[PDB]
Amino acid sequence: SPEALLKQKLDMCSKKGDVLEALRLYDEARRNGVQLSQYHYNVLLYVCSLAEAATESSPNPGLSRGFDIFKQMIVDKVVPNEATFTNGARLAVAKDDPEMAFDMVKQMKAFGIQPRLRSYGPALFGFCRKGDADKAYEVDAHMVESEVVPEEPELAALLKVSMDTKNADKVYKTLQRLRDLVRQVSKSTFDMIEEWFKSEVATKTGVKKWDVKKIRDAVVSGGGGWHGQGWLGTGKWNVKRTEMDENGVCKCCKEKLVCIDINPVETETFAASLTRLACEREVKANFNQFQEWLERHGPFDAVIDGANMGLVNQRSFSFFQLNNTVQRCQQISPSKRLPLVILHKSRVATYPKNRALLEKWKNAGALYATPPGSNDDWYWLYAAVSCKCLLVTNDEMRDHLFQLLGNSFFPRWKEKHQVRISVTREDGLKLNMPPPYSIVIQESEDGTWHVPMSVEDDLQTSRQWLCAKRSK
Ligand SMILES: *C1=CC(=O)c2cccc(O)c2C1=O
Ligand SMILES: [Cl-]
Ligand SMILES: [Cl-]
Ligand SMILES: [Mn+2]
Ligand SMILES: [Zn+2]
Repeated sequence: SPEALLKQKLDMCSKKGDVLEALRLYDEARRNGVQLSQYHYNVLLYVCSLAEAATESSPNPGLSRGFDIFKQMIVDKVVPNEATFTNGARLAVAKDDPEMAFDMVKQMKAFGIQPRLRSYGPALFGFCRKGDADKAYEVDAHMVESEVVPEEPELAALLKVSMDTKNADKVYKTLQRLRDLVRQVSKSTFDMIEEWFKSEVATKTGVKKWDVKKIRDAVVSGGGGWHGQGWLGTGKWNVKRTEMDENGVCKCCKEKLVCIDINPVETETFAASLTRLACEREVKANFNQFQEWLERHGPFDAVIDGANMGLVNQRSFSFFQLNNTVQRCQQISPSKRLPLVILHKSRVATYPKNRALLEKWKNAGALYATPPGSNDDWYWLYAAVSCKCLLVTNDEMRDHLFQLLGNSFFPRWKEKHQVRISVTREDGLKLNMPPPYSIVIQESEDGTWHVPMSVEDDLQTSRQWLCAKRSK
């Protein structure tokens, strides 16, 4: 078959990086009357993206024809899959021309195609590299219109280009988007925010007088921890790297950070999504059987990830560590409820009194053994969300399938619900409880900023904050 042969030969072109041959096969296909499909185009886009951008000549046919191929693919009305967007972006990156990259996203839009975050990257990051804030903000407006939500790298580039063009309003807006969407910032973003607050433009942007009641109302309206009404105060910012004490009090300025509530409606929506996700990945009847069991049990004050409590910092499963955690959770329960222990059925062992205790927990309504083949993470997570209670795990809950849970609601929920264990020689096992404040960029009523750095494990490493406070 002619289409199957083209596929065969383009696959070989891809495997060898033979761009001049792929372009001859593409043309030969036009001359032969062979219709290209989604798959054919996706190989061509990949193959074309391997061509270099020409510094010492007019651009090479590889990238030049690649953009013509992308334009023809869209004109044919072939449906893009995830490899189309990825390969389209690789081409844009190779060309290193943000205007042409932005033209690709404009083309998609004009033919009713929803662009992906990675399609915008080459455009946004290209314009930001050139210091062209105006085009960067056009690309940003285009994303907002298309409902593609930026991540930290896009916001960081927007912040940097705003700083470069001395645009204090855009710096302010971008910092609010970082607060809203990212909460805690990477090292590179943290350093960039510090540079902003110490800069001349920051020193010279401000207001001496403002309506304290308009600030008050925006604080109530926003959910807490910010107001969004603009830079306040005047003069130089005193900018220090610092820490919060266990109560959320800044060690530099003594401001008490606030605790931001989670709207119960968001929690309901999240619980429904979690249930849907769990049923897609588990055997539906297994997960449903747990849901039915959970409805008949409780109440619970805590849910334990049994595997994690047994295994964290251990060379093999420690019944001691599991059992010590159960006991300690029961002790902090106001009515001494056993925590709900979630374990794999293969665990539920070798010492008779330990097996007897596991069976006693089960008989007390405080243990569920997840079935053969299951991923027990869905079970303890659904349990803690549904019971609105503490979740005891040292799992960071960020990688692999935890990415399916998103980066807005879930990190906020974790912060309020996750209990982690730590062990010392002097004291043994400790429960580390949720903080009494929210670890998020905060803007106070008087215009003081506290910016938290993102870290892997905030019990291992002491989290650095920026305190930016006007010196007058
Ligand atoms: C925010 C404030 C607070 O006082 C508190 C107390 C106990 C448990 C919490 O999660 C919180 C909180 O998130
Ligand atoms: Cl209660
Ligand atoms: Cl005993
Ligand atoms: Mn697990
Ligand atoms: Zn402070």
